[PDB]
Amino acid sequence: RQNRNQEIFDANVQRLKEYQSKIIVFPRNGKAPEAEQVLSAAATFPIAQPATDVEARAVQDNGESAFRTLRLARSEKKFRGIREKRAREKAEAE
Amino acid sequence: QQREAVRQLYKGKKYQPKDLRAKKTRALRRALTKFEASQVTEKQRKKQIAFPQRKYAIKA
Repeated sequence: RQNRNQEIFDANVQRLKEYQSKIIVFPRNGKAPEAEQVLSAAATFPIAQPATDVEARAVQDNGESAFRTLRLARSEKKFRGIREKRAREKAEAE
Repeated sequence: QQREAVRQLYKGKKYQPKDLRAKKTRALRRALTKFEASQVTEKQRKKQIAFPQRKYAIKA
């Protein structure tokens, strides 16, 4: 697996930091203190779906109407090869 | 008695006779010993020495 997203990089790093903070690790030599184990760690470091926005925000408008954007994006993508063909065939003139 | 005398004759030795080797089973003769399964290459010996499974817990 390879990381190409920084929020996830940071979150996993944060989990590791919490874990290293949250454990105590015995020596190899011993003296074996009383540990009083936990049955699971998924409970204490639960997978946590993150926030995307607080409930409240102000409105702003842009006059694009949010449907024409999608429509002409569709149009540009489906006619990209032909517009490139037009550009190239006028470019290679003389 | 003759068996015990022969054991004391063949004592402390390798290749003692067939009806005084153990009988256990065909498979549990034709198979690996304690030492021979504990035999393991020096690479993984170093591995298990340097990075062994540590005894940890979670409160803090």
